[PDB]
Amino acid sequence: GSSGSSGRRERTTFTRAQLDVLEALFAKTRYPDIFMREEVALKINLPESRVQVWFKNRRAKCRQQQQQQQNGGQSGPSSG
Repeated sequence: GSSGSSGRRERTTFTRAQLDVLEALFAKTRYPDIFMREEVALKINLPESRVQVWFKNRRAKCRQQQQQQQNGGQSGPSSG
């Protein structure tokens, strides 16, 4: 039984303004410091969390892009 579940969010997707910055920091340093993260999260008006995430969700792509690296292999069946 839903209990409250109240509250209005701000935004779900990143805005050109937010990206332009986020990327700017990702292009200079993939692993920023607390000071850097705080600044942006405070500038782009976003929660330090979103910042840390975007960085992970974005970088994680390096793998989805047929990362040139031989490791081994594995199967991936489906369920019903």
